[PDB]
Amino acid sequence: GLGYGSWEIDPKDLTFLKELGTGQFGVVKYGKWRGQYDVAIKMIKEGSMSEDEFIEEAKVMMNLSHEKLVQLYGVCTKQRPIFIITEYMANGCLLNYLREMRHRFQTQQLLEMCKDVCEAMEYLESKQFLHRDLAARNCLVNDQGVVKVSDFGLSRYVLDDEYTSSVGSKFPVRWSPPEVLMYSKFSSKSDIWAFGVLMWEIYSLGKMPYERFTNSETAEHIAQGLRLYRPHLASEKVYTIMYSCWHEKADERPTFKILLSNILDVMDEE
Ligand SMILES: NC(=O)c1nnc2ccccc2c1N
Repeated sequence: GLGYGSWEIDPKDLTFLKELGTGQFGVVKYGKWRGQYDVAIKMIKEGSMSEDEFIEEAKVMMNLSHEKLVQLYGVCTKQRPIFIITEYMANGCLLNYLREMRHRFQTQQLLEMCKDVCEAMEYLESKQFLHRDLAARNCLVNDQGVVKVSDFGLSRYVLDDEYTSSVGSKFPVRWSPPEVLMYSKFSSKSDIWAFGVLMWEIYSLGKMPYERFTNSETAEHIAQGLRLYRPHLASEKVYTIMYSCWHEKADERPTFKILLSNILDVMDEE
């Protein structure tokens, strides 16, 4: 309506129901839009985000639509704090979900989670859109157990320098290829590397990558050509897939289309 662009949601249409959790931008709540439609409401902590830049990018993100990507519905702007309104994912963050041993996952379920993420990422790749911070902590799980990729591209708007410099205390060292660690070379192939680490997180039931090492030790390990090794729950074929994401030479790493084909092959074989 009148004072709202297509990317803008009227916060007055929101009913707040429950708190879901917190992230690096702050608190996330479950609510309803216009009394009926489930939404997640990300309340963006003051000073945490480059907001004008994010809002311009929201216009682009509005048009990214794929069943395995957490949908952006709009933004509540020109208020303090701003809200990001997204698809509601009732089972919360993938990392926490993996760590709950009650689920007693079959490896077929783990492979399906990898396929869900790979489909989202193949779509993003087809749009030349980098995630830039792919990891289990940035995947969500809905009430049907479907995994979807969340917060794609959002690291570009984070004002905390501890997160954004490869040297920073909060940079995702453990999800980064050598060329990112060494000279900040981001590309489709840094997303591919991260995807490999994510498969490792899934098959490891949410263990931290390089769990015995500091970030500094991890960077040394990786730069010296060494890698994560096979999670107990990963078959030889599944391990081959994740390991292919970690070629020292970025151009030798697969595309998400190729990874998707390889995952489907293993699903048919296993
Ligand atoms: N989109 C969602 O439904 C959602 N988004 N962000 C979260 C952060 C922490 C814990 C849970 C959630 C969550 N369920």
